[PDB]
Amino acid sequence: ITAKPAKTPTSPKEQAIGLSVTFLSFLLPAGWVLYHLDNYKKS
Amino acid sequence: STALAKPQMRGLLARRLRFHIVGAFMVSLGFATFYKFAVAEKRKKAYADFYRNYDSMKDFEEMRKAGIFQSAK
Amino acid sequence: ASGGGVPTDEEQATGLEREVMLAARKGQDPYNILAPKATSGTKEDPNLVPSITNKRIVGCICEEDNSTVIWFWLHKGEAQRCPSCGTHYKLVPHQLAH
Amino acid sequence: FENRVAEKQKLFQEDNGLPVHLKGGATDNILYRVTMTLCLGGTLYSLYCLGWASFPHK
Amino acid sequence: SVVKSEDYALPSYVDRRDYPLPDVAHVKNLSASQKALKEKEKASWSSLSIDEKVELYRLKFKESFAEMNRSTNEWKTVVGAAMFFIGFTALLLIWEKHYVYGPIPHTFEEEWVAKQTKRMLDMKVAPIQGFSAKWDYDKNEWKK
Amino acid sequence: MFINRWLFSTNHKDIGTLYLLFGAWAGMVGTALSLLIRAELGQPGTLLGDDQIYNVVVTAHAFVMIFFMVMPIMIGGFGNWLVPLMIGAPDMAFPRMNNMSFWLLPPSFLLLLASSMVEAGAGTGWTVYPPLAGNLAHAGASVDLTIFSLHLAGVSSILGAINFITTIINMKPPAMSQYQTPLFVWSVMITAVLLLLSLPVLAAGITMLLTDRNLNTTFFDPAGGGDPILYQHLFWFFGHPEVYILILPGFGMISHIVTYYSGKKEPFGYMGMVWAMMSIGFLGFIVWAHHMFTVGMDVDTRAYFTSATMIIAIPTGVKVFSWLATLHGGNIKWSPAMMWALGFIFLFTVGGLTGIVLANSSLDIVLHDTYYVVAHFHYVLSMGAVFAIMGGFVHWFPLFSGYTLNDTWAKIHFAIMFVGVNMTFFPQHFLGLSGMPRRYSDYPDAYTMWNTISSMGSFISLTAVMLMVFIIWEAFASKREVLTVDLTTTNLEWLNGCPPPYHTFEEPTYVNLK
Amino acid sequence: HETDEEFDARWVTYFNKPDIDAWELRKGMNTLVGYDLVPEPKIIDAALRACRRLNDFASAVRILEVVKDKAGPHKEIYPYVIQELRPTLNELGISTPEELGLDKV
Amino acid sequence: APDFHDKYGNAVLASGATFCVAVWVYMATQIGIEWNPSPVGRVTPKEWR
Amino acid sequence: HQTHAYHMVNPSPWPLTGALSALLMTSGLTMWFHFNSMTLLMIGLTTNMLTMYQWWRDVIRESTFQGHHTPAVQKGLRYGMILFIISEVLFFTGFFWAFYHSSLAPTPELGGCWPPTGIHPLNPLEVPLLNTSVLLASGVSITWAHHSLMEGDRKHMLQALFITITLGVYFTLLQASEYYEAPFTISDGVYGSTFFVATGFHGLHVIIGSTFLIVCFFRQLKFHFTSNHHFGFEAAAWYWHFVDVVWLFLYVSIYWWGS
Amino acid sequence: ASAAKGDHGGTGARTWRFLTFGLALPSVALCTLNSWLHSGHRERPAFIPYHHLRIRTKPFSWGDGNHTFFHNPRVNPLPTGYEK
Amino acid sequence: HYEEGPGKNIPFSVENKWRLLAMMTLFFGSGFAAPFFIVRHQLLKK
Amino acid sequence: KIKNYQTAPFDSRFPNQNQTRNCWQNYLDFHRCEKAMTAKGGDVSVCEWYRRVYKSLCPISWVSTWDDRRAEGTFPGKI
Amino acid sequence: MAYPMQLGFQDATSPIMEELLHFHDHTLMIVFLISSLVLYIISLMLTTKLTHTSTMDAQEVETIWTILPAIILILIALPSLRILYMMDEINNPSLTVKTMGHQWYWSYEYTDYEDLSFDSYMIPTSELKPGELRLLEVDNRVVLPMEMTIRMLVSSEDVLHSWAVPSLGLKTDAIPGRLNQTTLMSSRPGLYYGQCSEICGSNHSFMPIVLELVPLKYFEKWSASML
Ligand code: HEA
Ligand SMILES: CCCCC/C=C\C/C=C/C/C=C\C/C=C\CCCC(=O)O[C@H](COC(=O)CCCCCCCCCCCCCCCCC)COP(=O)(O)OCCN
Ligand SMILES: CCCCC/C=C/C/C=C/CCCCCCCC(=O)O[C@H](COC(=O)CCCCCCCCCCCCCCC)COP(=O)(O)OCC[N+](C)(C)C
Ligand SMILES: CCCCCC/C=C/CCCCCCCCCC(=O)O[C@H](COC(=O)CCCCCCCCCCCCCCC)COP(=O)(O)OC[C@@H](O)CO
Ligand SMILES: CCCCCCCCCCO[C@@H]1O[C@H](CO)[C@@H](O[C@H]2O[C@H](CO)[C@@H](O)[C@H](O)[C@H]2O)[C@H](O)[C@H]1O
Ligand code: CUA
Ligand SMILES: [O-][O-]
Ligand SMILES: [Cu+2]
Ligand SMILES: [Mg+2]
Ligand code: NA
Ligand code: NA
Ligand SMILES: [Zn+2]
Repeated sequence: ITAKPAKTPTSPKEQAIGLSVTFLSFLLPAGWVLYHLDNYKKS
Repeated sequence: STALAKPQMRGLLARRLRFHIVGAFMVSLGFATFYKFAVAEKRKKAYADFYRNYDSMKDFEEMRKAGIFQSAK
Repeated sequence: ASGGGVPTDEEQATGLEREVMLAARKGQDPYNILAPKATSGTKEDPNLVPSITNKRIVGCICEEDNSTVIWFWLHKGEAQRCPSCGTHYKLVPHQLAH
Repeated sequence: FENRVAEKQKLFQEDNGLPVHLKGGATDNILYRVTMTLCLGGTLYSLYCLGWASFPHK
Repeated sequence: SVVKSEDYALPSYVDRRDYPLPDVAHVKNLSASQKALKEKEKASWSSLSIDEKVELYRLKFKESFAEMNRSTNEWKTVVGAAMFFIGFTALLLIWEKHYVYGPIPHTFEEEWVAKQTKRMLDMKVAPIQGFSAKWDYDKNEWKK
Repeated sequence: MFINRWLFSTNHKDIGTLYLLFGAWAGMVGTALSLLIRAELGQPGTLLGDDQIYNVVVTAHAFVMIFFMVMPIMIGGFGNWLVPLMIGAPDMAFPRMNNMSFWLLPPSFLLLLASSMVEAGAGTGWTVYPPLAGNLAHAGASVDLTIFSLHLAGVSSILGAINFITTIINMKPPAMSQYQTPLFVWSVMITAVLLLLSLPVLAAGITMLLTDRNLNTTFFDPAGGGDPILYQHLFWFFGHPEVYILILPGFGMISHIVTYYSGKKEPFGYMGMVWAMMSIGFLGFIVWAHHMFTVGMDVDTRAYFTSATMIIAIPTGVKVFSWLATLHGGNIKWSPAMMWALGFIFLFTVGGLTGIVLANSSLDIVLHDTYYVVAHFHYVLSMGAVFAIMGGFVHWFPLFSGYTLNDTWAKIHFAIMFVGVNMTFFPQHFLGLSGMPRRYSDYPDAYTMWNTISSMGSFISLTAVMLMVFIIWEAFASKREVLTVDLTTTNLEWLNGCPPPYHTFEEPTYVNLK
Repeated sequence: HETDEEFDARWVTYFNKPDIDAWELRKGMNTLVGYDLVPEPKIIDAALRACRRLNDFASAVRILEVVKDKAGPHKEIYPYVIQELRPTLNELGISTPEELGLDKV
Repeated sequence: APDFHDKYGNAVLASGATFCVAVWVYMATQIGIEWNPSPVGRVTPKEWR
Repeated sequence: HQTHAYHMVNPSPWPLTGALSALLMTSGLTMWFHFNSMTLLMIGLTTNMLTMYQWWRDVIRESTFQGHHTPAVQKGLRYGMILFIISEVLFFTGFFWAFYHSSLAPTPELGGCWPPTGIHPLNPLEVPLLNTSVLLASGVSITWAHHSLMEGDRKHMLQALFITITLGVYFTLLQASEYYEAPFTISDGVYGSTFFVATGFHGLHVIIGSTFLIVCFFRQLKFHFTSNHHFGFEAAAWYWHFVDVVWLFLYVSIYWWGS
Repeated sequence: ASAAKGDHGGTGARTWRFLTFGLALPSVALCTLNSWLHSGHRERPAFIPYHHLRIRTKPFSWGDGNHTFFHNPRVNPLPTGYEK
Repeated sequence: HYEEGPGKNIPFSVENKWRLLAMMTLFFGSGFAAPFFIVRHQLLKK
Repeated sequence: KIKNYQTAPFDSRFPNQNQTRNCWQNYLDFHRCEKAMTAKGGDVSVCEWYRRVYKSLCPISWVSTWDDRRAEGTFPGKI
Repeated sequence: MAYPMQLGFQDATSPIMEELLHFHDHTLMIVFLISSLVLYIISLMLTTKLTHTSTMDAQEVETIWTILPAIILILIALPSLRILYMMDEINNPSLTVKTMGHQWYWSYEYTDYEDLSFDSYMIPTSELKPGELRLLEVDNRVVLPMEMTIRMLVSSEDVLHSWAVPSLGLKTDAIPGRLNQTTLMSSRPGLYYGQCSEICGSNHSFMPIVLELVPLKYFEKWSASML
């Protein structure tokens, strides 16, 4: 396939930001829950 | 210098296919021979050799003396 | 035993249903219900492809019972050829439904 | 009864840009509004009932 | 030169080694001198210079076969980045073992395991091949 | 306008888009449940609780992955987007009923979430066998909310099947016979027949479970003369066709991908592929009791279900070899989508072969309700249905959106996922053969090493799933607009540009009869 | 079905048609390279002379490139074909891709 | 012109490889995971009764 | 402007309201079963009827009043209805499988026999035979209705269709009386379970089919059907023959052979 | 079979009306005769608390939880016997 | 009519990539987070 | 009168994995035989074989429930 | 029992389980060979620049790749079904033992002669004696005579369970209202473990099975002592 160059290029820095935000959005709430499992169980 | 000889120019892909499928077939027979000797027959002989002179009462008495049983001390 | 009182399609069909009905009576197929029959497809005798715009997708079944259909846009102008079998197609643009 | 289909065909073919479910007139809009209000209202209430049934009542 | 979105229904250029002669020329608009070059192409090609021949090729085609078939270093990026994210995953596993997992049962303590091993051997667990078969009941040691 | 367009749609592309968004969200839900499973099992002992919370998680994992992720993506998503384009149709036969098929799924998913929030959830297995699932051992609303969740998903798919069958039979160009429609179109139609015939039987069985639970019927209760094994027959009468429903659209997408990235105009042996998909669909209805080899059935019955299950390898093998023959002589393009399809061919073949091991009732005595089964079905679902989804998504993402993915990121994504799924599931064969049961929150100590590796694998798949979200974001963020696509003469769905207009084929294609 | 000799003759005849047009030239070469063979010199010779009648130098060079490509790893075929075409290449003024530097990546 | 892979390929490969090995070896040996390997050839059996 | 014959439907709210009505009915049943309350359920049943009413109203507007049902569109509706009926056959098939499974292998709790100890089946020669003659007769009258419509005879269409509907109502009233008079109940083991669930879903389908016939009756009164274009009537007739054939299978299997 | 009628000159409204009034409805009228004739109540059987009958694993969601939906006092005993 | 073309045939905006990132994060993040919070809800009952 | 009973032998009427009807039939046969003998002025010892078989095969809780129901008047089998 | 890092089946304790081992070896060789062949052919198709993209005739090769799989299937089904019917054969048991599944433990009934029955519960991890196996030991083992044919009868008094002993090749579902039959014959004395093999609620993972195989005289005295 052929395509145009990006209309709004995403530089390496922007990509590191989108990658970091994306991972944190999965990792932090589940991490919070698993971290506090004991509190939930032996509540 | 000298002219180059005319090489084979037709059916090159089909020729490669034929040659490697026969090679796959001869490897497949070689592996089945290995497998039948390293796994299947090995297992048949381990079981046969184990039970050939197996003494189940002697086996039991060893277990009994080691203390493993609820019903037999 | 048998009076009337039920309308017919001729009396009461409307909209596109009626347009299809009336065109069929004239032997016409403006809404593409039938498969067109091929010509010989030469440059002199090309398959004539009606359209209401200046391009139409053709699918070419190059040989009878091919499962593969060859698709391409046919444009207003000089006849074009199927990229697989070469048979000729020519667009004939027109006016208000086919 | 008389056959009045032609009048309904004129009404529903009128070039007023209305979608078919509103093309009969203001009574369509009322019926639409009653239906969607009951559906959306009832859905919020089902969420309230889920939230209630999600916790023990000793 | 410039390909537009609004051109999708028109015959288009492609460099594909299995489609050597595409449906259109790479360059359709010609300068004054490129026009003169196309006229000279109608006479003997022996009178074309090397540069004129390369230019005629570059009007018709975008990339040559050697160019379009070239290999790349992309595999290095792919394999290295994959190993990075696999390495990242171990950080998640480190975190999980530190903050989520508690102690494992006492049956994995070294002395428990040694006694369980003796007991498994006393009951002759898998004596034909799998476990006790690998113990030498005469020399009181694991078989070599 | 926004409400008109996205809540009131009668457009096959927009509805297809709704299904892809819904399935993607469900896939996040199913992934989290899969990680909770493997966190529980990743070290010996108890992490979350006893088997009740654990099997609520297992049950939801299965329902979400099957009914809210694979089926909506393959059938609702790819089927709605591609089927009308691939036959030159202006939309589906029933464009407004099509929209209700979609809008029944968020309610269905809400009922499943509700079931896990009330009481102690439905800790039943996705098979929902009684008496565990009846009103004494699972008192309260959770199991009934599960049953109603299934009823809505079942209505959604039955109406969808009717819509797909009618569209594919009735809305091709008049010159196009059924034997000139692409293989993906065939795979959807055959999938739709299977849905039509199988889901009403599921619906009858779960309805009988509902009435045993709430109206004092005793279909499955021996005190009234009923039979727990009757439920198992009715469920698997649906449940075996359901796994062919889960793979057939995948087979069709694989045929198209392998043909495309081999640079071929057509798959090898088209009529053989049609024959094979129909044969699989038919044999898929006469083999259900191979899910019941340990229930106490007569030996002749076991012998029949053994042999009829094994014969399905023959048409399936024709498809695998025909894919290999499509590669043969191709101008191979090593695109990310081609990697998914190649992984599919090999890893679906492995899981199909362990299915054949399991078809032998004698051996299945020992393998049944062990992780050997879990390994089999994740080779064909995590490395089969899912690989065809990922291959299809990367290949057609530019058609649906008008934008290109970054191919290097997509290859990185493939490599990570490939390592993670094999690390996850390959060791489960050993756990199976050595006796580890299904649906255990904890295991005897000896099983520790393979469970530890298997859970580490599941974390690698997690990293791939997260990376996938970033890759989709990078595509929409950079806005690289498609220009030219190769091979449009044999891939009609690309011929209206990227993305195609809202209305396509307003003027139908021209195809003559000759 | 037909002999190798009948195949080649059908293809030599195809390209020798005096008034072959540009579409027919492209269709012939694009179809030909689908086959499991590298085309005989006498076929390429006829295609090159069709290029000449069509005043298309560039497609002549491209046809030589595709001969090389169709040979795959068999590095001996292309220099043999070029050897055999040299009198035609000289008579027509057709430079090879290598003589034009178009074999450089 | 040299693309991203010409410029940074060697370094991504080398660094990804080295980081991946180091962190998995660390996770596998240094944080108390119980692999539960075979006792064969490793454990001295001890009286239990 | 299109130049194919298929129907592009205006964007509609009823898929959404039908789907929410399904949520409200199923969560309503849950609340009724487990939280002693009928409110959600009645809301769902109301929105469900509203949805059906407006949706099929619109289909009539689109066809009779707007003319979108070309022959190609009609052919599609034909397939759709056939496929819908096939799905309903397979639904009943699961209940017949349950019935045969339990009655062909009666368990010790039943006395090891069928009919179970303590069950006194209805006499299949009394009201069940009457029900059979009724539905069979309605199959004959609906066919007379069909032929009258094709021959353009408005009065005899209406008369035959009215006779058909009266018979459907008769069946329903007879069945409701038999339910009340039956000495066994749905809680009487697997006999009562299979009996009332299978005949109960059949009776629901009789009520749906009768409603569909009544819709055709009022549409006929308003001259909607032509002598050649009347697919709603054909669909209602196909559905009516399906309800008839299911009865015959129930009669032979459960009332007669299972007695 | 051929039943034992005949006709088949063609298929028409008139023939199906003939069948409706000359065969179908007279059949209904005859079975209506047969049924409402063998009508009348029959002696309800002795009550035996069989454990496979009068099942109650959960209260019914109406009434007092112990009555079936179309409970008939004359012929439907409760788990504890007939109503009084 | 409706808007046609890249970025316009979808129920969410891609006009600003950072707002897109936030929308996609909430969308996929809420799906992934939900089972952890349901597990927590169930443990916090009993 | 043929004893050295060890356990219930293979019975060709019940050759399959599901043995429920084997237990049930021998339970009925024993209690039918006992009723015949108790009445007609005979001795239940002729019923012994059925009693051995059903005791061997039948779960304790099945016998105990069936016994309770015969006592109550609610046993659905014919004896 | 299973041992750490185990790859395959537990060693066979009965002739039938020994048959299954050899049949699995036979089937696994075919699985390896077909899997390997597919992997190899894939790699072959992908490793040449030679092309051939015109239409390919199929019907010739489709004979091969329908016939050879059919033969392979017959070569599996033949030993498969021989074992199936061999397992079904009449045997004349010396002893009948019943097991009833419960939430969450097994009871056993030996009622050929006396009314002997008892409950069998997992040993809790806090009460294991050193050397004992976590989640697998029970308080009251299922003592049985070795080298003898035993009829096991399996049912349940609540939900489904399934009664399994991998090294004897045994798995029989425990269904309420149903009495399922299997046969058991151990070639050796010793201790043989299994686990509940149908999901059955909160303690599904924790209701194991332990058979204790001993000579007939020990079994008889144990039985008398359990009255
Ligand atoms: C997409 C899903 C999918 C697919 C496609 C399949 C495909 C098959 N499955 Fe599987 N299966 C499941 C999903 C799937 N399965 C699930 C979810 C379960 C468990 C359900 C539960 O309990 O929850 C399961 C359970 C299951 C069981 C029950 C085991 C048990 O519970 O004890 C069995 C038994 O026969 C079985 C067999 C098969 C077979 C023979 C195929 C065949 O279709 C495979 C055919 C393919 C090949 C054989 C490979 C290609 C062929 C060749 C290359 C030709 C040459 C090959 C030979 C000559 C053999 N499956
Ligand atoms: C007049 C002739 C026809 C009568 C119809 C009366 C109402 C029935 C409506 C039809 C529904 C059919 C099946 C529902 C299940 C049971 C109803 C069986 C028919 C019936 O009405 O059975 C009655 C019991 O009703 C009961 O329990 C109460 C039942 C009320 C609640 C119904 C429960 C919910 C239904 C679930 C629907 C799921 C639908 C399928 C979705 C599939 C998606 C693919 C029998 O009365 P009885 O007093 O026990 O004995 C008579 C003694 N003199
Ligand atoms: C479980 C165990 C299963 C094991 C399965 C093992 C599979 C073994 C497969 C072996 C395949 C052998 C196939 C032989 C087919 C021969 C067809 C033929 O004979 O070739 C042609 C027909 O072509 C055509 O359909 C197109 C040519 C190819 C047609 C057949 C291609 C099949 C390719 C398969 C590739 C391997 C994929 C499957 C591997 C399992 C005719 O060619 P010509 O030279 O005349 O034309 C060239 C023109 N000239 C020469 C005149 C210049
Ligand atoms: C106690 C009850 C509780 C549950 C509620 C059930 C309520 C009953 C609803 C009964 C069904 C009524 C259906 C009315 C349909 C009217 C619309 C219609 O019939 O529309 C026709 C098209 O057919 C079409 O869509 C036909 C589409 C109709 C399919 C309907 C089939 C029945 C489905 C009902 C749901 C069953 C659920 C069963 C439980 C599992 C219009 O085309 P024509 O007739 O050719 O006219 C055109 C001519 O005028 C031109 O000259
Ligand atoms: C299966 C999917 C999950 C894979 C593993 C996830 C990787 C974890 C990501 C980090 O998650 C965070 O971890 C912190 C710990 O590192 C937690 O802070 C907790 O710990 C901190 C340090 O003890 C305290 O400062 C905080 O207040 C306390 O919330 C925090 O809540 C949680 O969001
Ligand atoms: Cu008992 Cu699982
Ligand atoms: O189901 O395989
Ligand atoms: Cu199956
Ligand atoms: Mg099981
Ligand atoms: Na655990
Ligand atoms: Na009609
Ligand atoms: Zn063509």
